[PDB]
Amino acid sequence: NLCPFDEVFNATRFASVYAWNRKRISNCVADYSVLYNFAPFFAFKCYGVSPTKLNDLCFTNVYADSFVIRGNEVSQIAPGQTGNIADYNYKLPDDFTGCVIAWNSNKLDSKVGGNYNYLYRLFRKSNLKPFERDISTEIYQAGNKPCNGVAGFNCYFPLRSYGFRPTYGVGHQPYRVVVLSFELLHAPATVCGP
Amino acid sequence: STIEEQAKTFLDKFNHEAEDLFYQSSLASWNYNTNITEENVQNMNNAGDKWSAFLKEQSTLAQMYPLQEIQNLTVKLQLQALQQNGSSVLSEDKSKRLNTILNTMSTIYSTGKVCNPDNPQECLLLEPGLNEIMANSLDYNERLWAWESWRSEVGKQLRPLYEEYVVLKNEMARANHYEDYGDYWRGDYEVNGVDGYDYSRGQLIEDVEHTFEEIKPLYEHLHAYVRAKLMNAYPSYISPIGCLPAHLLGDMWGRFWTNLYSLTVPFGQKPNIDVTDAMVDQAWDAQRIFKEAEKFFVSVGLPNMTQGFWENSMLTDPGNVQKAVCHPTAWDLGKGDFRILMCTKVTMDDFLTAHHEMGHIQYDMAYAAQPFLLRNGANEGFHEAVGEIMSLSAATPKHLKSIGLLSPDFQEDNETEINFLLKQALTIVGTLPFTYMLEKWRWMVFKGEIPKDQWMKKWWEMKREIVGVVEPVPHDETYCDPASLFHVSNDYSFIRYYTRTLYQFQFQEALCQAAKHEGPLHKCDISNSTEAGQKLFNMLRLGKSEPWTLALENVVGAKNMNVRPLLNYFEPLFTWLKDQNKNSFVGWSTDWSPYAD
Ligand SMILES: *[C@@H]1O[C@H](CO)[C@@H](O)[C@H](O)[C@H]1NC(C)=O
Ligand SMILES: *[C@@H]1O[C@H](CO)[C@@H](O)[C@H](O)[C@H]1NC(C)=O
Ligand SMILES: *[C@@H]1O[C@H](CO)[C@@H](O)[C@H](O)[C@H]1NC(C)=O
Ligand SMILES: *[C@@H]1O[C@H](CO)[C@@H](O)[C@H](O)[C@H]1NC(C)=O
Ligand SMILES: *[C@@H]1O[C@H](CO)[C@@H](O)[C@H](O)[C@H]1NC(C)=O
Ligand SMILES: *[C@@H]1O[C@H](CO)[C@@H](O)[C@H](O)[C@H]1NC(C)=O
Ligand SMILES: [Zn+2]
Repeated sequence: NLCPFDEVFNATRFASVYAWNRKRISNCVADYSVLYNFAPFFAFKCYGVSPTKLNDLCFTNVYADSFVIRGNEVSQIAPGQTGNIADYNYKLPDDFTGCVIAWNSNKLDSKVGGNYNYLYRLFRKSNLKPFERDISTEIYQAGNKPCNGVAGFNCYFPLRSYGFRPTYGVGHQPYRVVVLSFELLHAPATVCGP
Repeated sequence: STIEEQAKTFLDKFNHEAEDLFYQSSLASWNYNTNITEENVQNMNNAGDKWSAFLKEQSTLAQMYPLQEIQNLTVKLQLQALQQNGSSVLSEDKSKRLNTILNTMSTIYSTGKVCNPDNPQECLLLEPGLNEIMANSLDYNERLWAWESWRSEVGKQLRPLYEEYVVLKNEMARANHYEDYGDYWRGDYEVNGVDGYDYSRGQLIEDVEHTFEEIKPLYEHLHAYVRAKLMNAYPSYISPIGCLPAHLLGDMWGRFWTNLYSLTVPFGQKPNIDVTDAMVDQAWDAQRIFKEAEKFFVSVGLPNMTQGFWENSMLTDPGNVQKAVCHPTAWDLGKGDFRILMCTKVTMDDFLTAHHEMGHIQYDMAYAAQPFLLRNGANEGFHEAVGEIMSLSAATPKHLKSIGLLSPDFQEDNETEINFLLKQALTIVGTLPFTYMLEKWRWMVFKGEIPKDQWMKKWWEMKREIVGVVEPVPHDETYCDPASLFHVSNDYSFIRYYTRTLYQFQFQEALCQAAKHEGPLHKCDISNSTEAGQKLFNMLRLGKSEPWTLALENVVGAKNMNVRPLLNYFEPLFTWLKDQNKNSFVGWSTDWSPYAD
């Protein structure tokens, strides 16, 4: 059984980073070497593991988290990072064991006039725990007066859009990110293969 | 949460929303200026109206946070600039009246036509009709006709509108707690709350007048030399001790004396340096011109142009059907989008303009990391000064020889040096008394020091005394000759061209010292000097985040505008002018007039 990595990397539409998508990978053979030898390749940084010697050991479960951010925010998909993405949308733990994969998707996720499909969380009462997801749409109360569920003074909708246009700079162009988490619990191996 | 914390969250929301709406308006504006259509005018207006409505709404919300309770200055700067009322402090009726006055004056200026006598159909506009006369004609009567007809038929239309324009602008400024509309304009240079770097609005008047006193000796000898040369060309029209007739100065107003070069060139047998033929001989195109300009900034340590710059800019005339506004402009659309719009020709002028416009781009890219409201020059004169010094280095023989456009065998003697400096002074020095005197007149009108029944009387008393220029025809108070210039009838402050001129030579002198340049300042090329580029970049990345006095100190080491670098640049000409005027009268009498007889 070959691991369904094509459904994750080659998806027609990616999720918004605030509602990042997770695909659990189990009971299959993953040629982590066949995914590294692709055309569209940019960021491929692994933590706690080695990409040269990937498909050599065994894991209990492999999680694939996919979303879209702008170019200048790919740096935040790393342990011990701060910013709107790392604090309010997608947070990696300090002891993260996995790989972060990203590539430019300006040809797919941009549109003349603006592609407003992808959102991100701009405000939140506190930072996210590692691998926490917040899809709430509660009006953020910046002041002391209650917001009553509508935007107003010191009351902002917490989600903001990117509006990707193909004429943006690289730092503002959309990037599709895939985060591979490698779990090793007290269970027999389920995912490994050359 | 404190008020300052709410303002930080408010500005956080504003930045992300302003960047999106500003980009859509800039993109729609770009599509029209590169593709002048009817559909693009509407899309430019629709996107522009949404951006202006967003600013008006955010300005009202910004005025809900009291500035006194904010202590972080970078936050106070952004709130202050967003809290600026402007015309929105007046009643809806008075703001509607003012905007109608502004549109009518702009329409009168851009559509004002003058028809030749005995032919009511052979009419000329200012551009290009009258401007061509005032720039090329040597006939005294033809220039007098263009100068007078423009002011008697278009200027007289602007006189009643300008009177009501002053009243409403002063009501707007005094409602914003300014002394008058001139004091409101001088607020661009105001700095408060930074010990050692503060600057008051009234201090600008004192610094402009103080530095201008030091310019007078150079200008008087430039004025005396020009008068003597023009007196040889028009012996019966020019007095050896009088002012220069206003219609014999090179353009419609004498704003620049550039076009007087043919009649005032010191050594008219040595040709100028024109590398245009060498560019055509080497099959240069527009991309080569901007590639060389890109190499210039890279040589001093600045980054290359973005990939989007080469892909999205319009560096050549689209030609044929697709029309475009060919005025050279540098565009900062935000979100990493930087473009240059220019219908570049293979000439030396466009070669220098490319370095000038790309200087604006380097400025925009340097402060792109600043917050949205702080992405601009330190003050109104910084951006244009940065662009000017790029063409200074790029035009030198030392630079043109290093890029293969000027022959190495070509040698430079002191006669070609004087010719170059005189050409520069006609443009740069000749405009300083014009700029200062024009803005002083507007400052005094807004301040109430000049009654309405003495507007034109005081305008020409100050032209004679300060500028050494006399009107060729007596003008009563039905005229409004100041409004006959674009900036006056289009509501633009003018002192920016005075401060920018002094800034650019302070910049150039400092960068050339960092480049270890030896010899006269005007022969300097900062190319290959990463020390000069680093010293300039330390100011460029500041944007508007720091006081302009501190931003200026990063480059030149001084906290204030200084005229000495300007005089250092022109000293070889100043000594040559003083020797030429040894048997001429230096200075001018103010009572002589070409119509006195
Ligand atoms: C310019 O506008 C015309 C009018 O519709 C259109 O045919 C043309 O494709 C446009 N060109 C560009 C470059 O947008
Ligand atoms: C001012 O606020 C900005 C954020 O808006 C912060 O980065 C900066 O450190 C603050 N400066 C001071 C002096 O508090
Ligand atoms: C601007 O005018 C508004 C009312 O239109 C007022 O609330 C605000 O205090 C004014 N601000 C200044 C700086 O004059
Ligand atoms: C700028 O130059 C560097 C080499 O110094 C190059 O790697 C980079 O791609 C260039 N940038 C662009 C936008 O061409
Ligand atoms: C700058 O350096 C380049 C080589 O890097 C050289 O070709 C050029 O002549 C130099 N120009 C000056 C003014 O030193
Ligand atoms: C130029 O220099 C020569 C000596 O090298 C001198 O005789 C001549 O007068 C100078 N001319 C000017 C205009 O400075
Ligand atoms: Zn410019």
